[PDB]
Amino acid sequence: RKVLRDNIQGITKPAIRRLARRGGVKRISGLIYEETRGVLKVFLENVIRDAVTYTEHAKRKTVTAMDVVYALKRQGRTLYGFGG
Amino acid sequence: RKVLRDNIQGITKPAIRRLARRGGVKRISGLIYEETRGVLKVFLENVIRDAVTYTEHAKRKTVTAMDVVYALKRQGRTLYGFGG
Amino acid sequence: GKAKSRSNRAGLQFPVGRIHRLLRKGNYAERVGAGAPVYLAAVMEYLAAEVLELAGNAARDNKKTRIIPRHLQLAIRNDEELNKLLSGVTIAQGGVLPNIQAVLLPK
Amino acid sequence: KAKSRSNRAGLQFPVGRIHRLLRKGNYAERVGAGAPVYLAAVMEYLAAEVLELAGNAARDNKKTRIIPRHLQLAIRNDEELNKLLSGVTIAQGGVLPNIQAVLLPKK
Amino acid sequence: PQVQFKLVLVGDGGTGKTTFVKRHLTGKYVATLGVEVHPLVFHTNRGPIKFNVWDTAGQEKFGGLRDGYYIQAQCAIIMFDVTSRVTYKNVPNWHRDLVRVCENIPIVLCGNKVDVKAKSIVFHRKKNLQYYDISAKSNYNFEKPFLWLARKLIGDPNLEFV
Amino acid sequence: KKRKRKESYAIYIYKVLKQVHPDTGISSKAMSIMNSFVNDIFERIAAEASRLAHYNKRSTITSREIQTAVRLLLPGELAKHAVSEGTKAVTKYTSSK
Amino acid sequence: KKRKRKESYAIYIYKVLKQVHPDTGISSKAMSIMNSFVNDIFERIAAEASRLAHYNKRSTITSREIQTAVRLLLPGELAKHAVSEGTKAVTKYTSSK
Amino acid sequence: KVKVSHRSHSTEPGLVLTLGQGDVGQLGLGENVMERKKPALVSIPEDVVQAEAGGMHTVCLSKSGQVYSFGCNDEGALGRDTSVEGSEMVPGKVELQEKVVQVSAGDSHTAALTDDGRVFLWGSFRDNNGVIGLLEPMKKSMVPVQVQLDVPVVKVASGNDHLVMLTADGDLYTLGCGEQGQLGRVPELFANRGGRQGLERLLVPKCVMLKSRGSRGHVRFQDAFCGAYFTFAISHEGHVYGFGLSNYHQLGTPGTESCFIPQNLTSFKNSTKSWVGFSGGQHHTVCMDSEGKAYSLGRAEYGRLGLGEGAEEKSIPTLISRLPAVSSVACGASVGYAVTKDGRVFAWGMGTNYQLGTGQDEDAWSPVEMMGKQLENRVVLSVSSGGQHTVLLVKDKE
Amino acid sequence: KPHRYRPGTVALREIRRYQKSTELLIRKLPFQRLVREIAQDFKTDLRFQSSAVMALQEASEAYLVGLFEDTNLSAIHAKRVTIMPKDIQLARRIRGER
Amino acid sequence: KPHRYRPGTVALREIRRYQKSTELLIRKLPFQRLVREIAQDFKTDLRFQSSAVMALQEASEAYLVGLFEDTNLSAIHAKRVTIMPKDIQLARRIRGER
DNA sequence: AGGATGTATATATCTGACACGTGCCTGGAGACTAGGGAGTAATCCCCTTGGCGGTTAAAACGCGGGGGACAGCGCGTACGTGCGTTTAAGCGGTGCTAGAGCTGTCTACGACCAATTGAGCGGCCTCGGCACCGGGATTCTCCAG
DNA sequence: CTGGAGAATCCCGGTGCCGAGGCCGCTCAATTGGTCGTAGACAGCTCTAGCACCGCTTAAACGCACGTACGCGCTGTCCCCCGCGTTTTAACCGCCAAGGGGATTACTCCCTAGTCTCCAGGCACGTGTCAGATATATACATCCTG
Repeated sequence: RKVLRDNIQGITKPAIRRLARRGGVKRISGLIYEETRGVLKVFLENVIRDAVTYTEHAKRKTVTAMDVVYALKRQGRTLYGFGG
Repeated sequence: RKVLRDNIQGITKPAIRRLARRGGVKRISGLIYEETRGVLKVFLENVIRDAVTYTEHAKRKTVTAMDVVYALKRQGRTLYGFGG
Repeated sequence: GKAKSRSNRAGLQFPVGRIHRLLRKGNYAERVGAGAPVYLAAVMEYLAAEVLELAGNAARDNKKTRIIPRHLQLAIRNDEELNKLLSGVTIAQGGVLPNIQAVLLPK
Repeated sequence: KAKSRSNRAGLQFPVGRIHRLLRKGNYAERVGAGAPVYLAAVMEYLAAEVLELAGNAARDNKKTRIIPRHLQLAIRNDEELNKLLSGVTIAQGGVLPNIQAVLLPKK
Repeated sequence: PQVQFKLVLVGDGGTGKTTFVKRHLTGKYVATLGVEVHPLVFHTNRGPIKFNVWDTAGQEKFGGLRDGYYIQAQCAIIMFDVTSRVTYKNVPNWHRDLVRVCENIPIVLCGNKVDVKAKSIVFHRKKNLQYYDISAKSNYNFEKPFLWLARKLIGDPNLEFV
Repeated sequence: KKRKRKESYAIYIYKVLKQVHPDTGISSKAMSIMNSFVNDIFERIAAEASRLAHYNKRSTITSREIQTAVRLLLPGELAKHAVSEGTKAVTKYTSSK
Repeated sequence: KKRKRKESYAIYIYKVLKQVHPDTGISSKAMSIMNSFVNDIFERIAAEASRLAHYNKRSTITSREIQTAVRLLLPGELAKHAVSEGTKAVTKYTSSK
Repeated sequence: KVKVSHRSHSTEPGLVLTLGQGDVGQLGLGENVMERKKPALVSIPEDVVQAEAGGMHTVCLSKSGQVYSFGCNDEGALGRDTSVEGSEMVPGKVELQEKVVQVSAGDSHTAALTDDGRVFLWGSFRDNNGVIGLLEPMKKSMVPVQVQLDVPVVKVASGNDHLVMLTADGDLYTLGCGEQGQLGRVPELFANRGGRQGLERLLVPKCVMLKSRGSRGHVRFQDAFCGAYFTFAISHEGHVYGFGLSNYHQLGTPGTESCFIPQNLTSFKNSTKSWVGFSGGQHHTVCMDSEGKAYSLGRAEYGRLGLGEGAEEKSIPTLISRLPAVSSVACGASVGYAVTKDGRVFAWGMGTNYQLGTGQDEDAWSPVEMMGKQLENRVVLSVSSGGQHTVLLVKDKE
Repeated sequence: KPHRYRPGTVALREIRRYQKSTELLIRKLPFQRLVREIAQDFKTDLRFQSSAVMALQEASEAYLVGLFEDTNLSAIHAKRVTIMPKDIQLARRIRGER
Repeated sequence: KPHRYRPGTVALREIRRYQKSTELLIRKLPFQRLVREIAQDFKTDLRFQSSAVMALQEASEAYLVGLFEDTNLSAIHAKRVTIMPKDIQLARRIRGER
């Protein structure tokens, strides 16, 4: 398996705008996109670390939807519609 | 015994200023004092309701420090130093 | 005599026996009272009924006969008490309430 | 003679007391032998980690004794302990000295 | 009938021991000691040999089990860093302790982190322990140590490591 | 060979839905969200009842503990109506017992 | 007659303090805060281990559960060092029996 | 400025003789001399008033103040430019323009103390996991460096991987590895490279805060010694405090636990005599008292203790009855020495290093005198030993 | 002619004074009266421990100091050094309160 | 001349569009690649259930949308209609994430 | 630079809150037995990963321009500072008794176990919701007038 | 302020297919029934601590006056972001194939629960002797005119 690199740029500029539109933002500065990518990366690192911790505890090689749901729940971000 | 009234005014303008200074505030608007009292009233209503509920469940008539600690902890405001 | 479900005795739809077993096996207390599962089932059923009634109203507004996550989200967020209850909850495929700040509108 | 489990584990914290607390706290149907030892080790490590910084703060303040103010300083000046205790209020702890640079005089 | 052996790896820290067992650890526990038996494998033409290796982690100096560290051993490797010669200080002590606890067990002195090289000449000339330059991070002579121990333990002067 | 039986609150949520909205349906994803919601409410109330029992050194989770947990967790009129429904259910259950 | 005994981590906290700071002391309020801190840590780790056992359908809280809870709860270096200390303690305990 | 003086500052000029293993140049006779079973003369351009043996290197201090050094320079223990091949096996002048009065060789480091009271410290420190640096974490001083102290130093004693500096006021400063409690101020939770605070905790000098054992005031030490992994600090009142490794009861403790804070050793607690000297290897300790009698305690294997053959592990100081009155005692890794008050030197312990001056590799369980052409008509002034060699300071007799 | 400090000087002096101390900043008796008044709407003839009111005061002071920290951050964000009610409302709305 | 909408008309139209839809707004494959890249830092050769990545994306988009709502309030509180990085920083600092 | 004010620093000087020692008792260690939880091994199949080609919607880029951010300036008043006056907190003390805490006795309520059966799950099938294409009707925006 | 032009959105009336809702068989989880032990209910007592009240002292709060520095509105500038056309890119879809690994079942044994003894570790009291709180004089830093 090849090592992935430079995927945070896959969160394209228009994708961040659409998230801003759903957030009710009318005008966006050009420096917002890099900040948003950094924030998203921090959030995903925090969630995925806990998900992988749960997975490793279960001795699984596969991160299941329940691992992600538990990881979100223990961060005060309960998620409905995926189990639990 | 007697019923108390209009005690939120006991949270005086100097007292709110001291809380503001400890919070790093240099200049305070004249309308902050009446806005701060409402916030404090809401917070204490939320906390004391749960403490009184814990006391009632215990079948006690005295609100204890542990009742308050549990009420605070139930709101994500853990308080050390009172027997938690 | 035919066995009577505890739900029917309580006048509920939710499973009193299953909830009792979950309480017993959930490491909550050494013992579980007889009336605890009944009370818990009644509360769960009441909350589900509230959410479902609001979701059905939302579905009717959108001219849909079927509840989808969007209607659950609208029902939960348009109700102050349910919104407070589920404040820390994200509903998959729920979207957001239409809300544009007044300062952003034209003119 | 009877040998303390804490001494065997090389710990100051009570392994037996923690074992009883785990067995009685409705945390799980059974508790393993190494669980109280591991948990006591972690609790002792965290207590020592907080106390080392608290004593350093007391020494910086020229105080032989640790008071809640020193604990607050130790916790809030340490990033990891601050994150661990983000939603904790230390009675009589106070706050870290912090004035926004904009508020200071122009000089 | 797999041939298996218990090898005790004694040396000063930071000499490459952890990176020396792992480079043969293809991919258990000494409950008596508290160190993980690392199962190295070397096929050899005579048949497989599995050196169950437990690193004392220096506990032979700072530990309390006394003879327990070596008593189960059937062979030993003494490792030191030939780029930090200070790590030859304890070799005679280890040698005496091994010959005492375990009697006549084969022992090998391995010079790690070797990569001027005038440093390594001195130990090659000492006649008490066999000296091998193992280098590491260069895979230069990382089977030479264990080959000598297998030759002595199995008693065959012509064992190879197919 | 059938798959292992996996339990859910689906049929009961459906019965409640048919009670409140006789002609309305529900999608599978909405049903999953509702099942998660019911499980979350169960977990919250049970955890608060367990804490109440532990705080008062009680080995049992009675309907009193559940009622107090409901009052602590649900806000405003939701708590009042939940307590009313629970008291009604327990009274009816004890009557038929 | 003496009052009923009330347990606390006061003496153990004091011994740890003497280990880390032989000359420094501690006050009563600071002791209460440290006791509450130790109790909070114990409760957090125990509850997380309980969830870990329930998720994996296990009836036991072992050292694996406590270790995973520690990794889930403590941030970064605290988690690493606490895991190391716990493993060392368990290894020392097992070797003596 | 004041001039520091201590009872350990040797000032009698004498000749340096060496015996044992010279694999990495610790004997001082060059490349042609690797092993010397009997003491052999070492040529230093100026008369030497102290000759200290480290783990694998030797430091000789002259009469005029110039520190000479020779031995393994892998971690900079020699504190001089050893680029030229072979300069490690012959004493070369350490380029420290200050006037030195005392030196102490550890394992991969050396401390030189100046007349003013400033410690010059070169080399590095090693823990059980590699090198941890000298004053900056993970960096080693190849040349003399001044240890920043607010107080002058009257003595420096080096174990294997720690340095105990005794100040004029009596305090005790420690730095280096603290994994086995040798520093006396780093707990076990933090002994693994200072834990989160890092190696700045193990490598920046700080006092050994020994509680309020003097009531309002802390204990003040008058002498401090160092075995391989443990430290003995004799207090003003005579009490002997020992912090370090005690798995073989080499600290005099009743158990095998490592003492991570200084512990008043009840084994030595006495009033009819006083303890005036200490020295240890890894697992044994030899100490002398004001009466001139030498005791041993700790591991008993290979005759470390000097007690007659068949002696078992001792957790209390045992008399080495075979010795006459002794003026100084020294310990190697597995050996021990005693210098008689009339100049003779006795040896005991492991002999496979040829450290005993007997000419045989056998272990001497009872103390025996050292002889040789380089000791006849001479008086031994001091003896020091390391892992594999013994450095002797001798004087021509009238 | 009489000595006066320029505006904002004594304010910074106070910020330093109250960020060094740990004392409670609200007066004890008024706060106790406020607590009892609020509690009488939930249950009648309640008794309060001394440490129950003290715990409530500690929690309230910590909450208000944190809220004022957030308000001060919001005010500066608007290029102002003066906190206004709109600043508290922003802090509370972002925190998820109200 | 070609017909043009004034700046902000299409922005409002898009706001109305995306506050009425529920579709995921980040392209699916790039987000999966990002998740797999972040994961390999914690454990090599991890596998993800199709629903595991979907849960992560729902949580991420919800978190970002909620963050942009607080960012918008921060911008408006400063009398701006444009969101800037300092707005995100304020929203996160008040939320307790910084 | 100098004056005025506030704060930090060096003795004092008690005060009572740590820190320790003693006696007691109850809970933790040790020895032992019983059973079931889970660790291992083996099997099945599902669902995850990888690849591959086509379509086309989305992303990226460049343009032109207008409107929004930010700087500057003016000015009005609201806040800070500081003084003098008023009042309520805090302390010390006393007293009453309400209720928290504890103990003892009892019973009824839940745990546990064994037998029975129907409630709910899995799997299968069907067709009515809703999603998706075309085709107009309003809505709204923009600008020439 | 008005009346067209466009562009976008909102309503259709028409198809299709796929998920929701229903049905059927099975099995295991819930219901009955009975037994037993203890947890919680209730009564009674103790005495802790919370409530209440008064008097005296005084630091804190309230109210005022004067002046300023900050909030906030208006004007300009320019540059940066929004909207629109064009091009490029790669996401998405559908399909196929190969294994890794998740999920399950059987068996064994070893670890933990439950008991009974015994005793010593940790708690509650009680005492002493310093670390910290206190008051005072002083030196030093800072701020405000100048």
